[PDB]
Amino acid sequence: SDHDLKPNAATRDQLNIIVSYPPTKQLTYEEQDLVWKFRYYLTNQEKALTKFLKCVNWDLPQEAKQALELLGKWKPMDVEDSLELLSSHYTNPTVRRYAVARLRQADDEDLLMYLLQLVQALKYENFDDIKNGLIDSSQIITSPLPSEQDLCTFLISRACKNSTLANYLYWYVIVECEDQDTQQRDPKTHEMYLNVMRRFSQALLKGDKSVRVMRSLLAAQQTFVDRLVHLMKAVQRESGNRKKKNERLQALLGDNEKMNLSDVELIPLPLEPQVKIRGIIPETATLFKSALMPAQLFFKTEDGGKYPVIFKHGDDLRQDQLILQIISLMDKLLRKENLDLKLTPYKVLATSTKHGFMQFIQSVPVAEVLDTEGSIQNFFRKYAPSENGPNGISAEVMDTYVKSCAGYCVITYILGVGDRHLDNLLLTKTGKLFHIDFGYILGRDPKPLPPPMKLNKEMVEGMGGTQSEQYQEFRKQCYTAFLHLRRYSNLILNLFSLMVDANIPDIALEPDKTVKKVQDKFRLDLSDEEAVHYMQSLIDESVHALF
Ligand SMILES: Oc1cccc(-c2nc(N3CCOCC3)c3sccc3n2)c1
Ligand SMILES: [Cl-]
Ligand SMILES: [Cl-]
Repeated sequence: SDHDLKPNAATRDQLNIIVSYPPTKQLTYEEQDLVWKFRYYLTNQEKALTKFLKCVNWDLPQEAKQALELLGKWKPMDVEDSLELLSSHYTNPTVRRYAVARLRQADDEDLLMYLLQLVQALKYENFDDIKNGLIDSSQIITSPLPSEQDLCTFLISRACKNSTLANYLYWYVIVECEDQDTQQRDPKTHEMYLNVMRRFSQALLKGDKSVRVMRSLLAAQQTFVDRLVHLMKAVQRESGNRKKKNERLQALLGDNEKMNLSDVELIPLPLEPQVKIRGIIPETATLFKSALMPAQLFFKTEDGGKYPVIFKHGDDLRQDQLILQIISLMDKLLRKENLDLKLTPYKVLATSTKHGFMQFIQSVPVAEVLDTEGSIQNFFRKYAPSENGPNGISAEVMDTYVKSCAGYCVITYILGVGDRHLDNLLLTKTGKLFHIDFGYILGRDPKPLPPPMKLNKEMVEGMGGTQSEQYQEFRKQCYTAFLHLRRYSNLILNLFSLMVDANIPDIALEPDKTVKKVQDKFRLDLSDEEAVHYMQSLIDESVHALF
């Protein structure tokens, strides 16, 4: 009978094909029947488990009960794979608790790489269960009352043992609580996120000194942000020119008795909680010349250093927050494969749907380089000369430039980043090239029929042109980066599957086609050799057009 079945050669080949499918591939009924039929054989293969859970007819109490028996005996699946089980497709509680049990084995560092997506996955959990575990959401943490695991319980549990996790959990959830589209369209989901914040507060107050200190520092952050938002509103309300608005900004910031933003108790920076701040430096704060006049603010740190940020008001940072979170992931995966491409995954954090922070990286827009110095090479010559270096430039700086160009050319191609011009391409004096301002992703562009590979002429000239050694190395780094990221297609696709219901504009336009737009870029229909030539074709087609 079914438990004694062992598959012949032909059937093994078919099973390996099914098991190798991406996580998004809908299995046909024939595939489902075959995986069910050889379920006891497949218990030995951790990778077959997600396929098995998609072949069960859960409506039949017979199979359901047997499937859970097999789930418990199955060779434990990898952390990366468990993320599939938290998507909207799975409602069975025992399956969803299994996924969490797998996440429990992850280190905190990996857990932090996936956290933004895990907070979105709370939408697919049981709302009643979250509520039964127990209102202006921003006042929960600031209004303490005196004196197996589901996903909510897990994340709160890990947040209590890790202040960096706690910080991102707090701010990610507060933005979901504050989201007015969710309030207006999905009231239940809004309620659930309130209840999560109430559970989180509750657990923090139940805990030992360690945890209760954490809670009072989140409150200190929340009220600091509230006070800074109040100050930005005051600055904009006041008509008058940019010089006048700067003067008002610096005066309000210099009045600590009123606004209390220039001397605080070494609280964690929400943008980067590892940086502890004394306050904002009044006399150096100024507004950018742009429609929404965000501010550049220098925070004084515990060691007496300065950490510059951009604070934006009246703008939704969540699409940019998602892209920089994924770039950060992609950079970590490449580094784990011993490939450091000198990328610049600057921090972005939404403190609401209407405001947030970004890390200010010292750099010059390529347009300004062209305007002041004429070319990327002249810029490197001026600020990093070297008599015997390539084209009179320091070898380290050129090495960094070639790698960062390649890294970004492959990453912006995978993420489908549009609206690329010389004011959103930035450069440092150490040779790092990077992208900012991701308001167009996943194939969207303000123009029609945009080129798939976003490489321009001044980038190529920076490498010394198409006949240089630098250009040959650029190509190699591009195709090598592409093959590496393809090996992590499952993780990356699984994470995007958890974003399909987020209110991110370029996802919300076509939620159901979102994952495929990423998946197509990997060209998983091609072998590694073929994918290398496809990438070379992408570079050749772009460079030919440019000249
Ligand atoms: O991800 C977005 C979305 C919208 C705007 C911006 C952004 N970032 C900047 N950065 C951030 C990195 O440090 C270097 C300067 C700068 S500078 C002058 C404008 C500007 N704009 C980034
Ligand atoms: Cl299910
Ligand atoms: Cl400025």
